[PDB]
Amino acid sequence: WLAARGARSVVLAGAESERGDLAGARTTGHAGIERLEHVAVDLSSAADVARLAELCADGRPPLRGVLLLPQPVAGGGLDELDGARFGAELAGALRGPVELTRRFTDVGLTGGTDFFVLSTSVVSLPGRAGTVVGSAADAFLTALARHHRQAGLPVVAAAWGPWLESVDESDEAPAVAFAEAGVYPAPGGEMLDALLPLPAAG
Amino acid sequence: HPAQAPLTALFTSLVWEHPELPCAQVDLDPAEDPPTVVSLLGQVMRLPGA
Amino acid sequence: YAAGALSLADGAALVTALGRITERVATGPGASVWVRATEDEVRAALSGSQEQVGAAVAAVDEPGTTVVSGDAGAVARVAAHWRAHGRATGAPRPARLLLSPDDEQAALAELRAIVAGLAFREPEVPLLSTVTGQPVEPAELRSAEHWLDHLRGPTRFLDGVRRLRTDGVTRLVGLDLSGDLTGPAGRSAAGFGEPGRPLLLA
Amino acid sequence: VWHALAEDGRPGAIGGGTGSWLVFSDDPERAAAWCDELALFGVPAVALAG
Repeated sequence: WLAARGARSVVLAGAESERGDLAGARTTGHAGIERLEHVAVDLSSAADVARLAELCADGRPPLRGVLLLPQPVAGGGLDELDGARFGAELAGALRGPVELTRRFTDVGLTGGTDFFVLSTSVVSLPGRAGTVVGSAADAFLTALARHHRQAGLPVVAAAWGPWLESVDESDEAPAVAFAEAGVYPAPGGEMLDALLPLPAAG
Repeated sequence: HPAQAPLTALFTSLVWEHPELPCAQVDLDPAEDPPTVVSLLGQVMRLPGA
Repeated sequence: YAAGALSLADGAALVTALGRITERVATGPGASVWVRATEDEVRAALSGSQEQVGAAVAAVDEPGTTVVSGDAGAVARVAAHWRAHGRATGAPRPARLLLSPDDEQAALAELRAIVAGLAFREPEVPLLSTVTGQPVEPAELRSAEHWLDHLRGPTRFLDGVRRLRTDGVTRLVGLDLSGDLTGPAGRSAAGFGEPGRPLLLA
Repeated sequence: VWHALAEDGRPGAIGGGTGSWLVFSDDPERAAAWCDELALFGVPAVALAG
């Protein structure tokens, strides 16, 4: 999508970027991009997240847009959940986006940027059985986004549907469960097209 | 206030998992004086379900 | 008068008669107080020790308070005892019940011929009374022994308001020139019958 | 989207003496205050604290 929208300089900020099969991602990244890099940053660490400030300070053009993508959260209803488990799993679900959003705002990478999008599920608007920690995470990010938006920053929380490209051809069953519940996938590039032009203007 | 967020989550976590039990979330203003408890319970007993 | 059971002339006679009996009570040696305890709790304390005999349950305006009136000596020691048990209590005010069965003879020397001289007629609509908590019959209304019970007995206002709401009264209007009667009406009405059935007070 | 209950926004009655109400709060003074309020209206209640 960034290639289709003509992004000349792009950086990938996550540990997956130097352990996954990203040669296909770099290959589609041959279109429109003039500079492409991977940090292999562990987003759980504030010191390693702060290293991302070099990406705007370096001789490459300055940072102007940010997209934190959807994340896995484990299953759990109200049974098999307690005050020992909850304080571990909710921290794990939020540590990344919270510390990134904080540090980027503390040193002007936020506001020095036209869009800054935080991922959450559309399923978290009414909520669903068996996903308590994920519901809590989406609720917390929905609050944190407004706190910065009211300060004058173009931060937005996106409650997206499932990305069609993320339906693994090895196992459609997570999509089949949602399809019976009446939530259907859509192309991630079309969801980005319907939202990322907006935050500076509406 | 972001630290309130587990309350909205726990409400919806009940609505789909003990679906026979009636419940409601009321969100107060954090800085105005809180209302009389008979007003809170009164308007809530007009909801069947959730 | 509003029920059509009396002419304005009958009403003018009866009020001006009952006023003279009311003076003889109000000028007397006795007193009254409110205590934040219900009829059962106060009527039990009336038996619980011999030292506090000499005052009685004069009104039941609401579930949460009842009025004690009689000899000022009984009123004082009742009021202390409930603050020691931990309830709230009002400051003393004038008497509100007859203080002797001689006073009953002083009233019966007055009301009999006066009441027999009223041009009563059968009610157009149900008249409820704080002497009864029930509809007055056409054979009862004509007796001076009814109208004298307001000075003798408990003012059973709660039981009257409860029969209005058993009998389908949705909305309840208050001619509050003295005693703020819409307040006691709301607090006695709003905890009985089905949940969420309407109740308008004005 | 939040809609005001400007239409029909009146509380109605609490559902009779079927059982007690339990009040738990971060503030003991708030829990006690609502237990006093439910007493004025003839509703049985118990105060709880952490």
